[PDB]
Amino acid sequence: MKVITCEIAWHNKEPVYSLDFQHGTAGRIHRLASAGVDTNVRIWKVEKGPDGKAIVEFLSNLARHTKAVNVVRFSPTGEILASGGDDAVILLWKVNDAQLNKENWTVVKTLRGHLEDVYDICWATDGNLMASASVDNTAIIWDVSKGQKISIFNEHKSYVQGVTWDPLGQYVATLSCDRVLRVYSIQKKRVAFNVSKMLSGIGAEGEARSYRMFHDDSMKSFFRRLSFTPDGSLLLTPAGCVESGENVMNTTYVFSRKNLKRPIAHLPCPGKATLAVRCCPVYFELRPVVETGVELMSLPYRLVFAVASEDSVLLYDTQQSFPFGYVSNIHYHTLSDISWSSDGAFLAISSTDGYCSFVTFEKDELGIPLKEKPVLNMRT
Amino acid sequence: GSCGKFAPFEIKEHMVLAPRRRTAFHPDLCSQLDQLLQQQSGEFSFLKDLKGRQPLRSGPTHVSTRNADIFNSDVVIVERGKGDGVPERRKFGRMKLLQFCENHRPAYWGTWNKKTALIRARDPWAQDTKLLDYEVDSDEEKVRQKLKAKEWDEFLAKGKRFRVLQPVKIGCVWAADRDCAGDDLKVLQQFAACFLE
Amino acid sequence: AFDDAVEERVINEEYKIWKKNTPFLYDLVMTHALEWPSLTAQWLPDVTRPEGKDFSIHRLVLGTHTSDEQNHLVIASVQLPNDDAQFDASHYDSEKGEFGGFGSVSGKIEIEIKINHEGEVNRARYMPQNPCIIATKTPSSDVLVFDYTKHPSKPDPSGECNPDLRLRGHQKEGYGLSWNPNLSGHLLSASDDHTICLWDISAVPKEGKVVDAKTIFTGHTAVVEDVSWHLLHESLFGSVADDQKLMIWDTRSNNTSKPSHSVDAHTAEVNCLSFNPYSEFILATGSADKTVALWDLRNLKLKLHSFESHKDEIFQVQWSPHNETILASSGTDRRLNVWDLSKIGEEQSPEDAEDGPPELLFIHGGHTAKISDFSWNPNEPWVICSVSEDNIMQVWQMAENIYND
Repeated sequence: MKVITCEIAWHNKEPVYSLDFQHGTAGRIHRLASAGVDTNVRIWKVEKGPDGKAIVEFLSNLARHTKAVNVVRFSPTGEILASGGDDAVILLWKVNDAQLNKENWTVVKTLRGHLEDVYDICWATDGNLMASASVDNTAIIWDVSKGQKISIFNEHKSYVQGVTWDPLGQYVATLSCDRVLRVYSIQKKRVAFNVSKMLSGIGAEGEARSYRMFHDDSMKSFFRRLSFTPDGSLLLTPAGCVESGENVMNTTYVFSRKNLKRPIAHLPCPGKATLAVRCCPVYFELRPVVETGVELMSLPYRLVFAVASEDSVLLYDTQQSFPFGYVSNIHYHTLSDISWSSDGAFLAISSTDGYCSFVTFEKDELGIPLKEKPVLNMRT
Repeated sequence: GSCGKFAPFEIKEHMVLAPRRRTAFHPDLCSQLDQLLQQQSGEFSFLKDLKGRQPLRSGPTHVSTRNADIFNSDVVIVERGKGDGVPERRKFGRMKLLQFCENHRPAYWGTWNKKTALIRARDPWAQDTKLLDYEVDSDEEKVRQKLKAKEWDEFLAKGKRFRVLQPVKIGCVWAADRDCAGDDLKVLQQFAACFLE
Repeated sequence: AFDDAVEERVINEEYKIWKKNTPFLYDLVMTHALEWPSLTAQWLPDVTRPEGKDFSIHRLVLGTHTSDEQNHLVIASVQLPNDDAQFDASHYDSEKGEFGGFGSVSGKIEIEIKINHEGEVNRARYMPQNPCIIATKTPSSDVLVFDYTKHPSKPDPSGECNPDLRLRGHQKEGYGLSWNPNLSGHLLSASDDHTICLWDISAVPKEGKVVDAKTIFTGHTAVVEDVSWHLLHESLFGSVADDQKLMIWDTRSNNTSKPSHSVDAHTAEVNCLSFNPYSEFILATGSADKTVALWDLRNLKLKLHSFESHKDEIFQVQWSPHNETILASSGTDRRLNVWDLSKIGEEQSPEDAEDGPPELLFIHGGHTAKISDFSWNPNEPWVICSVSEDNIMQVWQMAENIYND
């Protein structure tokens, strides 16, 4: 793998809060979108050079947002660009066929109904339903085609700093600042699972030791961006705390579909707290297996993902216990978001210092892709 | 300017040619010279005029090509640390280079501030004892950071406590790899997952 | 007998003490031992200044003098530190109290082009209008002309040279050779045949290989030791011969046997001459008198001055290109004397007059044999390259506090 840190500020040296690749791309060159405090959403063209170093070409600037833009997400088909910010309105952009722009984008829908800043957005697999988390203690589901609000979850007691949508279309997961993880049934439209506390083994002298799983306001990141696994089997939630002895350690919790009220395991991250989790959309063939009960889940394939903390990025896969990659100390301030490219050749990392970086992988470095992507057992 | 069957001289990318003339062109000069060549009048004494004016000199050859030397600096130097308090370099003069073919000891590249009154340019072999022992010399043989624009901005934000980042990347290390370094394997084992049953 | 042993011992002691005293008198000293002795030495006008480097690269034209081997015309490279890099606070030796240390900084001397040459290279000189064209004087009657771009960088596997031009005007070998700095292609040569030959190679066809003499001058009655064009006049040129005579010739004069001017310059053989670059009227001639005579072209009956600090014959005299009052002279006394004109006839303290005349500025005694030939660097002031008989080439520069002060 290679690391290319960009020495030129994309958003006038203002913090960059979000990143997302155009998932609809099927070739070798990719489209990337960045949101910043400069009230702009910038779309760039990313491709590898002859040597293998990533190169960024500026394509367009979208300045319709009035305040800082906190989240940018592409629809699964890559056709609709969702952008949310401090103005409590989510803009849906599309390519329409403004001097600085090589290509032009225009707003199709202005999703309204939030009262404060929008921090995270998650699309559904079909692309017709959207979910967003905001400062106003509510997570709102949206009819993308209708362009209207369909459901509001106000069970939160603080800011909602992350939302993920089940690829099997059964659950929607929200991570809030009240140290509480909530899982809502997509059909019942109510709270299905509530996960805040964790029993700490056996307490000393027979005590019932229970501690809060997630971090308090000391979190330096606005975001607690958890994510589902592309197959749906696992749910990865950052900003977690584990009390090994008398000290607390930052970690990312891993939950299974079988039971969502207790994690299978936790990936420990000594140092800073983990804030983002993003999965590679490519299913990989299993490595030559040294037979052990190490795998997080036992399926014929495996999935590579990345966990971004305040100052580091850890690169895990499904079957190994330890991460196969680690990068750190490439940015002078807290990281904000991570996004994989469609082919898995790129991992874009954004940080609040104003500069972004890329982690590039050469041909088949992450693994051997499956001949056919497995069919999903969607619930609906 | 091809002379005969020879191609003209090719000036390379970073070449400089010493000037062919050392005086501005005077048109009548040659004609006057011819007159002064025939007259043979002992009126003019050149050595007399030499002491009555300044000697005609010229400097080292410099580059004068159009758009020749144009550069950009993307770095600002920030110096931190007391250092050893070494004296001012300016008062030590030019660094002399003394290298000899027959010397096993490498070339000398350094200043020389020893002072004598007997080692003159008029007499190279003039000895100066009691200051230089005349025996064979070759018997046998804090921080100055160069910040970039991003690091300069971060330094202005933080101050002298700021230090440049040292990126730490660990390559792809798998459980199946056999020749992979064990140090990277243990550093990644520091992040090994912990399971709850 | 004892002569050789005593001379060797004295010369070795003198060289040892000179090397010991070198840091006080020089700012640059580069001693290099060549494969074979060089009878000629000339700085090329090229200086390559690689961007992002602390040094420049100069080039030298040299010859070889092999008793029974294959002779080569050599073009060599010398690395010299840039002026901006000569002030460097790298290390501070707390013991010697200097910003010194031997370190790893060293001047690089390497051979770039070797071309075959039949016989010894008596003198090699490049054409100013085209430094690719180099004329060489052989121990034969013919003068050779090479273009080092038209020859392989390494010598031929065997056999003699393939000269680009062969000029046949003389009957014997010679040592005086000079191009015309105002007329491209005009070459003057002097030989033991008591004559001077002028060639014009500016009209040679592409396939031409032999050029006959355009003009022959027969004024001298002895071995014509040296000839040199005037630096500003396309017609006048001077010559010095073994008949103690210096002759000023005009190419417009039809009498090819009587010079336009004749002067009894010296009391013995006159071996070299050179025109001052800054004065059209002044020139200098080195003789066997152990003297250098200064001549004004407006008054040829009177010798302007005599430099008399040499201890033996003088074979080369060249002016400094960066200072009109600075002159240099080398000879068989293993010394290179540097003279200042602006100090002629100055009052001198009793012990300073012990060293020599006031006009004497510097003495280079780092050579243990006869200085075959030296040359001033046209790009770096006060840098002189001198090659001697014991295959020793020295590129040096005297200390700054000697000339600037």
